[PDB]
Amino acid sequence: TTDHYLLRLFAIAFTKRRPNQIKKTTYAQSSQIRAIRRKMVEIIQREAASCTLHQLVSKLIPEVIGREIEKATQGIYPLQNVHIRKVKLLKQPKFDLGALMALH
Amino acid sequence: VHYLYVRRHAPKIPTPTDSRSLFVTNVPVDSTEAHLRALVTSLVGTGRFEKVTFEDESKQEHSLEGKSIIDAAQGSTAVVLLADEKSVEQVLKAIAKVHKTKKYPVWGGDGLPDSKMPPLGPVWLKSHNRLSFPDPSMLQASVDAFST
Amino acid sequence: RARAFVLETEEMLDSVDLDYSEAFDGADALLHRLKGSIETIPAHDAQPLLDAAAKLEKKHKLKVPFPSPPPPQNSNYKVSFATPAQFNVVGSYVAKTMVRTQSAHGIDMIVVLPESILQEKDYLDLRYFYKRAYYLAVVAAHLQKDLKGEATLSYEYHNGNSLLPVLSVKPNGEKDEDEKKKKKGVLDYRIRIIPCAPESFFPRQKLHLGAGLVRKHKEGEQQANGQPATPATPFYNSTLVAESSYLQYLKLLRQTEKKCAAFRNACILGRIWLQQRGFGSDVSKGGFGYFEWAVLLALLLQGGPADTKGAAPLSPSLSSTQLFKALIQFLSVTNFAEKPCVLGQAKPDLAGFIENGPILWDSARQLNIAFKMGPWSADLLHQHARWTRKLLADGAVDQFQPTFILKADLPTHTYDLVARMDPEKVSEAAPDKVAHEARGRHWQVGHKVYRILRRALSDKNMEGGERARLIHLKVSPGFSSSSWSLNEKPQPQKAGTPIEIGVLFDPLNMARTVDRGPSAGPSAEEKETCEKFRRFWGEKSELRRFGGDTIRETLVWSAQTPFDLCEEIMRYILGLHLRVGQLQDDIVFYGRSLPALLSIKPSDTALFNVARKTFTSFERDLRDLEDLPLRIRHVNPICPELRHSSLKTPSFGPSKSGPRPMEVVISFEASGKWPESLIAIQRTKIAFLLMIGRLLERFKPGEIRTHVGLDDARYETENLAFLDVIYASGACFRVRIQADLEESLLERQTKDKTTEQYLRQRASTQLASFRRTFVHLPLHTQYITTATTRFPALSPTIRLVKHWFSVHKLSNHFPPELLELFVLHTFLAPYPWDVPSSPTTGFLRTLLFLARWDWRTDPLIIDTLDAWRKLDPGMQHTVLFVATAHEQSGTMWTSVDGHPRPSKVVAARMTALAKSAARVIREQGVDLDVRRLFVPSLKEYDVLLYLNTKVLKSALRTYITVDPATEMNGGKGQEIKFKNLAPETVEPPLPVAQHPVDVLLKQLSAVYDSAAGASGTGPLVFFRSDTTATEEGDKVIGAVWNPTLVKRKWRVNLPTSYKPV
Repeated sequence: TTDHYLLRLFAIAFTKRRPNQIKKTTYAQSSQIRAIRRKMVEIIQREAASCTLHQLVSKLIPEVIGREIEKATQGIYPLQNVHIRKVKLLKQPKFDLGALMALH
Repeated sequence: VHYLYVRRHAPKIPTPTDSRSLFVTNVPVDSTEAHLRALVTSLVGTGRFEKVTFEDESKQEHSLEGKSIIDAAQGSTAVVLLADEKSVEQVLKAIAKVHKTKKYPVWGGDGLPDSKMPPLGPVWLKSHNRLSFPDPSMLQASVDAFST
Repeated sequence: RARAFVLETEEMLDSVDLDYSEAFDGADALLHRLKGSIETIPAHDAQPLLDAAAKLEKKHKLKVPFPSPPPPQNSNYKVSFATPAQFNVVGSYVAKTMVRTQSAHGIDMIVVLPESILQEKDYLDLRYFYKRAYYLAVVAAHLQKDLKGEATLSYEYHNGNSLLPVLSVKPNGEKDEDEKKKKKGVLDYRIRIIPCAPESFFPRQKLHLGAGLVRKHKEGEQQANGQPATPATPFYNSTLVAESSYLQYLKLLRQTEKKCAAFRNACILGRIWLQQRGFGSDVSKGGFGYFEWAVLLALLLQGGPADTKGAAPLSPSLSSTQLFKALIQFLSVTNFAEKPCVLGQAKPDLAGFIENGPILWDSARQLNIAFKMGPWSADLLHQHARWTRKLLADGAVDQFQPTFILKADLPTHTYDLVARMDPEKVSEAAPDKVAHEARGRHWQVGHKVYRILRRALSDKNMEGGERARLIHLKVSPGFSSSSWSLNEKPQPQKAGTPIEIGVLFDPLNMARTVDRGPSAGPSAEEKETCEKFRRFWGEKSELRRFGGDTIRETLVWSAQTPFDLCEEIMRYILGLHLRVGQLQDDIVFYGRSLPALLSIKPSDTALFNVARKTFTSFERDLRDLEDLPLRIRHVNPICPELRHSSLKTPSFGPSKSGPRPMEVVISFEASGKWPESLIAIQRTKIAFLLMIGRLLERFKPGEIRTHVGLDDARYETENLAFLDVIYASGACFRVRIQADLEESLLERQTKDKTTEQYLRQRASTQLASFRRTFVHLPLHTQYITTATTRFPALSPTIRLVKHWFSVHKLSNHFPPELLELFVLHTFLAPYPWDVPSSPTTGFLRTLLFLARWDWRTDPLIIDTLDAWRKLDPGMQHTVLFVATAHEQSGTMWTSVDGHPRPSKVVAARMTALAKSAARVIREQGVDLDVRRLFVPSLKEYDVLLYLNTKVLKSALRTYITVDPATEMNGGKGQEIKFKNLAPETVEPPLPVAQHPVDVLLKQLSAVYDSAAGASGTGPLVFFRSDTTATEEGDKVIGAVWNPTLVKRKWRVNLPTSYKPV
């Protein structure tokens, strides 16, 4: 992010079962799966490298990112639900008490 | 003494909305339609006056350029629009008479004294109320009519 | 960097080189003749003090007894004058590392005395030194006797050392080849005759630092397990041993200059360094001079690392840049500037690094080079060497013209101390006794006051963190003369000793209200009862518990506007422990526009609580949580009330103020329903803003008032309408909406209408105006807040320079981003000065850099071109070219505002007033006459209109929340309040409150300029004319006609008020 915070986002997405279907298995081909993961990496990076950590968590609370992932990936394959299951801040390089009390 | 440069716009009218017109450079300060109708009324033997077009004023005090010189959506010179060919020819004769009165045999003091509208505190701060709080009634009506 | 440094050092030595004709034959011919003269000087017999007096009372020549003079009840020896044993040269002449100095330089002549004259006890009790005084008396007496009275001679000290009296010859005239040599001013301006001791006469083990070599007291001086009872005298021991080992050090320097090729130019660069630092070999400036630099070069060539390794970037075959930069690095970190005071020591060949004891040592001669090296100048050298190592380690910008200037010892808080030390038993709180008289060489009171300012300005946290309210200290004995005439024995003075206190401050510790102590236990500790605390402080020490759950015997200071807690501690500690001796520094710069709050003036609280905290609660969270057709994405206040750069810090209420309408840009999410025309775009923006205002005016936060209003600063677009909102704390904000298609819509507008051919520059102008006011000010306020946290004086410095531009009527034509980028240059690229911890220091550095900033060839690129310069060689369009990694073209803040810039406009007035303020702060000094620097001259204006407006008394100041004009009673207190200023009508009388000069001048300045252009007080950015409606100003419209109007032919694209001829 903008504040030099390196972080890892692990997102998980389950395939949609389409209404009015009879086939029990909703499998996607491996090309579709790799394309969907590519779109997922693109969407997460594009909506996590533009903002700050406070804006990132203000995005994480109402789950906008999974919504935008579903909205942009339903054209290649519909997804039942997209969650961000892990967010790990790896390195914090600064101690800005100004920004800290600005949050608080 | 403020001097007006008045020419005819007749050699350059292709458009219908700008016929019977005077092209006037170096217009006085705060020059509005009331002062221009007072001008043509102070002129002897002159008819009636309609409207000042192209009044996006560019003199009285400093600037880069005017206000609406460009049409962003898609030379301070006045364009005086008369009523009829009789009115425009009589205001031409009268302003030629006023031009010749600099050497008038009584004296050169018979010209009209240009009375300006002094920009008051209240109208200055009315422009401030235009900057800050215009009328929300007209704002809502205009935005709904342009949004529909 | 390497080849650039090599070529520019070559050009520097080509500039500062010397002439061989000036050397031979001026210096060598008169050296040969003065050698023949000192050879024909004849000897004189063994005389006591009484015979010496009977010899020199009848002569115009007299001796020189240093304090103290020997009495006949103590002087048991007898003094004589033999033939001079050895005549030699010391300095830089025989090394030929001299360069072209304009001021002065003196080649040291050394008259090494014979050996049979002195006795093996003469090193004790000042005996050899008085013998040296009588020797120089006879030498210079017969010198004038043989010179018959043709040349100028005077007495001096060698490097201000009080215990080494010398003679100084200066030529009176000049000829071609005769014995008059005035016209050569470096090696021939002065010649320094110095008596010196032979090699290894007195015991060098006795000449160690650890022994005291004058014996004053004898009872109680023993049975103390060795010799700690005798007070060791490092200065006097080092004087004896340096006089005795001047010649061997000439041999050492000679062999190192032979071994290293670039040694000469290394000392050249170092002498340029010390002369620009102000440092030298004098005892009043730390003693780090040319010989100390050369001997550091020598020891660092012959070692210096811990394992006696020959140091890596100092092989004797290397170049001058490598040697100089390596001495810079080793003086910067290892054991050579402040570590030889606190932590480390040096040793000679084979040189190594040893981490105990403060000495700069030579064991072959038993000598400390650092005997003039006090801790203050030592740490001064440490910061200079570390900062210059950072510079000479940087690899981007050329850095030869930055050579340091001594702000750390001459800042704006240079305290004049007028104190009189007579009589010493009453006129000083510390007794000057025989022990201190032996120990210190007449810098005793200077050393005592050095230590008392350190222990008054030192802080100590509970967690072991040692910080102080100072970083560097300097005590200067002003008007100190190093020369006295032949006829007087000491240097006579009757005007006293003025002390100049110069401090470089810690900025985060300059305004901490607590003066911390030690933790107080059940019994008082040695530090609790020592000379740092309760006994040194007196009544001011008090027990205070902190939130860190630990009691401490602290002291508390009170926050005041026009001065500092440093001023309070300095006046109290000097009036207490030195004497009543008066302290003055009355430089009035904290007296700017003072806000209206509780406990005036506030710290960084009216910038957080008033705008930032009020915009967090309630504005940000409400507009984040509120529900819309299109959800919110981004809210960025762009304001100086965020980035700490408003001229007046915001208080509660003032709708009358300039910077109070607080610009906030807001971005939505991505959508396409926005249309493709500017009018439909911006009216749908107003529709979204309208439903925002509807929810805010319906909700329980309905006490917050809201309204929509147009904009005019962005030209030719009649549909910019922002939400001006007033919080119940009187907190006023401008809310605008920014989408992604507006930059491309103005790209379209710049692209079309190519056929007319004359609209492209104004289309680029409006494009980059949008660019400045919708994304670049957001990024600007982000970066400048993150830098203003780490730079504390940047906020009062931008306040100061904005107030100067406001009283000189310039900040309407100049936008504030340029002002903050200029102070951001002078704080973040502060070379070759320090980062200003003082606001007046930052302001004087701004004024000096603008007085010297030749805007033709040098642009300002800061760390937070060759096409624009070839397109404008005359610079009719841009005067200042300021770039950053933020904005690279240098055009977002000058060309787009579009300032008229011939030689007779506001910008030329800016640089000319900068040169004028610099010149008057040069020839008048720092006093109460800075009202010159803050009153405009109003000269070179064609038509000047004096405007005063329709206001009552105390207006507008009490409603801009500033308090000059004492007709408003109680400005020191909270007599003024603004919850009655929150109006009942947003219609008049709320816009009644504004002042005519601002928007009169604005609409003025939006109709003509093709005829003339004026400066005034109105549209000065983030500024109302309140403080300039006082004795500090007026309202003026000063207009100058453009140089394109003298006469012209009639044409319709004329516009100007013109009359026919």
